[PDB]
Amino acid sequence: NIKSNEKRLRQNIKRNLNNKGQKTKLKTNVKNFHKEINLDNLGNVYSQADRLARKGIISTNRARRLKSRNVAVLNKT
Amino acid sequence: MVSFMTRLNVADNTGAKQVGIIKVLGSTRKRYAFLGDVVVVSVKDAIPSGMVKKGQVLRAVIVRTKKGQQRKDGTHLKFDDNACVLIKEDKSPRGTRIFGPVARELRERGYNKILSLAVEVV
Amino acid sequence: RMGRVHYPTYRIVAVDSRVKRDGKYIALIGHLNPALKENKCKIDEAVALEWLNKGAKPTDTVRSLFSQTGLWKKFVESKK
Amino acid sequence: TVDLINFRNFGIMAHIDAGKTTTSERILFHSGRIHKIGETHDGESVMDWMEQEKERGITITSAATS
Amino acid sequence: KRNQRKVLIGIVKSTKNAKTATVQVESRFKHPLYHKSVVRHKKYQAHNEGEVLAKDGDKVQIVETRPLSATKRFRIAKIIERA
RNA sequence: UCUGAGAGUUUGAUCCUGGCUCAGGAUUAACGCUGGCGGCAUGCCUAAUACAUGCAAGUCGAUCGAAAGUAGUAAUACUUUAGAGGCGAACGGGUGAGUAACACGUAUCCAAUCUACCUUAUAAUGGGGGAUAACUAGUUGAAAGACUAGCUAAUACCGCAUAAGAACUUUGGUUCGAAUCAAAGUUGAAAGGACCUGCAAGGGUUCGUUAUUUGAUGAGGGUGCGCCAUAUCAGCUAGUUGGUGGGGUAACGGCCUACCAAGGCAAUGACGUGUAGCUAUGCUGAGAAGUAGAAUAGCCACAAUGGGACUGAGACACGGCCCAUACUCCUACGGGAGGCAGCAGUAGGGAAUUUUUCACAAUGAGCGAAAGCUUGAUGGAGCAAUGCCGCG
Repeated sequence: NIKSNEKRLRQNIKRNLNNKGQKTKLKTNVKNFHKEINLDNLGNVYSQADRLARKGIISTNRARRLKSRNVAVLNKT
Repeated sequence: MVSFMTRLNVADNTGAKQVGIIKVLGSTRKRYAFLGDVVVVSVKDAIPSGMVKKGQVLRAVIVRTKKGQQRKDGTHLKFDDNACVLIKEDKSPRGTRIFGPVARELRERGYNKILSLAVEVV
Repeated sequence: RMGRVHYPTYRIVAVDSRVKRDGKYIALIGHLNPALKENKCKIDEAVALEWLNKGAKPTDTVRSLFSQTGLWKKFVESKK
Repeated sequence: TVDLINFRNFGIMAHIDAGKTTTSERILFHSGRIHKIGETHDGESVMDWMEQEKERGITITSAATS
Repeated sequence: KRNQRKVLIGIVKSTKNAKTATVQVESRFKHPLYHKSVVRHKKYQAHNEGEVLAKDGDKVQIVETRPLSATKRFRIAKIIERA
């Protein structure tokens, strides 16, 4: 068979568990954003998106687009 | 409790879909068939991928029935379908994947190749 | 080695990191007859400067014939 | 490998129904405990398998049992 | 930001949907077999960019850009006057 | 410089048109007849039929634990990696079945793109935290192994603080549906090796860390163009056509959803059937052109069959996963294991194609500072007159 593949197979499983944990953390944060809008939560979610685009977990372009949409909809004031 | 001249289904990969009993093996005028009783059957209709034709006389044991019978345990087991496992004058089939539920009150009468190939034994 | 069998030949080909041999290339440096070693070959002397301008580090084995040519003498100004 | 003093090549000859199947099969059962034969520790308590004389003799076609 | 633009001249065929028009073009080009220039025909759907009005019965120029939607990648550029 | 040879055939004889046949080459050609050799290239066009064994991908002990071992009283010098973590494993191979098209090839806009490792140069490398592989004990077992508890290392991972520059936003200057410019509302990065020097504390060499810009490389989208046959395939299609809102998306787009509106294409051959990997090219002809799509190359696409997903720059992945289908194999009958259209090779079919072969010597790719390692990539030899070529 192959040995390093199995090492790679189990290597990213824990990585994926952690990454999906933080992804659903971002998910519940943006859900709290969806419930009602404030400056503080928007800043927190932007701070988290900075880390997530910083890592390879989340594409930088997607984070930039989502933050642009969020600022666009909050600037209705 | 299998009626004479009655159709039934199959519970393994054989290309058979609807087969009908013709005669039951055993003593003269038994008139009823219990679990494990191999019978002579005839295919009513099936898809052409099977290794046998339709209508031609063939040989298969029965696996499922809603009636069942009281096994020695003291608690009765039932089903809702009548199915068969197709064999070749032995205790083994041609089929490679057995499907559906299979009982346990057949090991004493043989057919031990079925239980190992069964996905789950009931 | 290509060409006539039992007669080695090695064109100096262009590859950044991941171009398999005998395929697309950005520029042909020249030719080489690796049977009699004297660095007798025609080169542009500017295509290597083309690599030196934007990276894509050259293959580590063709380095000796360029040492005979002396590409460092025109390359040392890469970081000044 | 090692000295030949321990390595020993033997043989079994018997008339048919003088114990071809019995002697050969049961001796393999007694001795064949290693992956070269390994028959005993995979068939101790299994159902006894007395293959057809022709079939058993064609399936067990071999020249080395070490 | 000097962009290169592809401009095609055509005759408008119809206007069926709001701010969406079908324009027909016919091109006479050498047939590569019998040395006679054959006329090929193309139809193209476009939309109103927001500063000109492409109306039926006039010749227009159409220019390329990003796909706005399905089957449309082109904005109405300029209508050149009638006869 | 390039520019086309005839002959025969219906007839008592004799002429028009007209088919057929030969004189010319060319082949991945069998098989006769066979046959000395040198190079020279080639050697499933045929069942995308299923398949044993060895090879087809590893690498880092100068990132670490950790146990173990040669020499060591001891400290350990050294070994070696089952293991974590780092990189790569998607690149490299062969097949061409389904694909009739934006597949291909060309020109293209990417005012819709992204690309880790390189490129010029910039910004920093503060510390903190706790699991866990491995090891140990046990249940369960020949193995498979799972489930608990204890033991930790690390460039693994999760906060704190800190931001040059970046994103995000507002004002002020710009271009033939956009871009640049000063100011600021918001926000975030990490690590230690290896060595030298220095009593030290520091400092330096260099890998790497985290950030930035030039680039290029790579991938993807649209566009015009050209790129089979068929009328004994006449109408065909309804997220279909259009926009809006919202969503998804490296990214534009009915890509997707909600709301409605009603088309869209077509006799200038759509739609459907046979059929095809495409192209460059091979052969033939004086050419125009016609045949084929051998080796070789580029693009696309597949990978026992059909779907669904994660990984990382990058895959829906020959030998990464899950399920189903179909098949094979092992078994302790408890339960599992497996994917040659990788190399050889087998079985069958087939008139018709080889070695169950060798070196990683050079070069290519991956890892590494290096010793170098891995490589059926690569190169050799084996068989064959299969073809061009020399030569008894």
